[PDB]
Amino acid sequence: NTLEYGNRTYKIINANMTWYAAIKTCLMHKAQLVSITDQYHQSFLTVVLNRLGYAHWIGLFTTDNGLNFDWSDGTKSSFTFWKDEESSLLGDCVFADSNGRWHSTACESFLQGAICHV
Ligand SMILES: *[C@@H]1O[C@H](CO)[C@@H](O)[C@H](O)[C@H]1NC(C)=O
Repeated sequence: NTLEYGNRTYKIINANMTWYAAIKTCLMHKAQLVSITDQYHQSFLTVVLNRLGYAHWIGLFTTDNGLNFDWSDGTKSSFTFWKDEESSLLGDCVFADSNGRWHSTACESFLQGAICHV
């Protein structure tokens, strides 16, 4: 499913995927697992997620036990949208819940969605 917002094209994937498989699946659709750099793009995706009702992988990850989180598509930005204190602490790869808020978890976990953008 393809959506437009701002000057951005989003693709919403519904498939059983680990975070690594979401990286792959987005690329197979000529896109990249999403980076979320401000409150406006976040609010657009919150509406999308709340209408779908289930968690989607996003392109944020850490290799230093959560000291630093980076976007897989290379974007540099200060914006964060964590659910709570604990959510930044629980794992290496990040998803957005059905209310748009971010959580970290094991990259080998399975979710049924990913958000990509071009
Ligand atoms: C997702 O794929 C994994 C790996 O094959 C499988 O073990 C798991 O049961 C699947 N989950 C769903 C909901 O299809």
